[PDB]
Amino acid sequence: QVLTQTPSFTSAAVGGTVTINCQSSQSVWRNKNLAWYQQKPGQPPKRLIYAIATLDSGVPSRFSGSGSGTQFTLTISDVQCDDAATYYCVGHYGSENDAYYAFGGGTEVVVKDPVAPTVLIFPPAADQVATGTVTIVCVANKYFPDVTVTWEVDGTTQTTGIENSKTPQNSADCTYNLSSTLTLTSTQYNSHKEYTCKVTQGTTSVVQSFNRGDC
Amino acid sequence: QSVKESGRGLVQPGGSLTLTCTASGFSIDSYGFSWVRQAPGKGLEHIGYLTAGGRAFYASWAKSRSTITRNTNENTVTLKMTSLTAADTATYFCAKLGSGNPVAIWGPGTLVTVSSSSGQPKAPSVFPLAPCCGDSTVTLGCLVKGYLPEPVTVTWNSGTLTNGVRTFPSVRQSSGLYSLSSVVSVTSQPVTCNVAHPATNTKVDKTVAPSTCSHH
Amino acid sequence: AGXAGAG
Repeated sequence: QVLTQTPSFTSAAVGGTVTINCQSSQSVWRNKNLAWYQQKPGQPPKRLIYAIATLDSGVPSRFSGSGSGTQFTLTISDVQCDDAATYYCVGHYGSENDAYYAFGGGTEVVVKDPVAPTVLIFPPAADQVATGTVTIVCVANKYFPDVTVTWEVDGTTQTTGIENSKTPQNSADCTYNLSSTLTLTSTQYNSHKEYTCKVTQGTTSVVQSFNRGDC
Repeated sequence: QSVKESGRGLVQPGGSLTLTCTASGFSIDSYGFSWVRQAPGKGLEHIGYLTAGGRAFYASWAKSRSTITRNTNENTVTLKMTSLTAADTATYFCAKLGSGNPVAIWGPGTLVTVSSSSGQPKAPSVFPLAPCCGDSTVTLGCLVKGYLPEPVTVTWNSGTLTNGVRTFPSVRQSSGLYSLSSVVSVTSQPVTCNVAHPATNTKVDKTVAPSTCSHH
Repeated sequence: AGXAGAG
């Protein structure tokens, strides 16, 4: 661990302040080669700061880098939904005939603005059943904070067969969207009638249901 | 001033991966380039650095089984890793990191799946997503199921639909195959989801009817 | 030197 980044996880409401720190076990090249990167899930990282404190192109003024020697800091004031991301410090090291880089472990930044979800359910397309396998899809739209999904088939809670996939926080409104899929064999699907997905946020549940015979 | 990674995206344990980074708009010997990787849900980790002058330096964990190479004729830098395990499944980036200088350049990344238990390359089956036949503004989607390796690209009407378009991260299924889904909020058009699987050069176009009713 | 390893 050349670069120790803290905290691992931080959180703020819109307009709040975030601080991320990076401690280096030795000096960076020229006491200068330290940069900060922003990464959103499923995208290449974006450089925010280089040479400790110089802002890159396309970087708002609410990002600020500072530090020296073995201590470096990134701050975000007036935090916005577009700032929800994972942040990494990256240091350059070496001598005249050795060279390397080290990344910090990363800091997840969550930006808070509460919204309750709506839920849709999608019966399997007619051509799925013939394949021997059917996947039912439940979507929880536009929500924060995180939710849990329960599947029920004729009142029986499903404990396997589920795949959940979440979109990163929306850069405009901070919200998530969730895709939950239940996969069954075609025999099993044709053996049951009522398929229900229940989305729970804190104590509130939202439910969406269909009957196989109706679709 | 861009780079792009290419290479075989499905490899087997015990095999090797070979990834090529091709530079555009400049010559690849003007700068030092790093290879970086990110395993699913993990952080970035540095593999090695090829200096502008052409010497390669490796992280300790990668030293023995990695080779970083440059071909200035072809304008490329190349990563080869041997003795692969499933632990090497990751997104691989070539990048001029720009820790201390104004130029930073990252490629889009290339997703390498290491498996022998997942099968061979497989194009996705694409299924429409529509509300149950039991009923103007409606969310539709497409389920892209059972492909290998990553990635797929999903557009709606070739990218001209954007409102409420959400494409969810793929999930590695228990079979080793991937699946993802994508939804769009529509309000009168034949809405078509266009799915491309570059590794098999497969392109699917599925028109999505407004409901599961058979009369559409 | 902008980076290490320049020799």
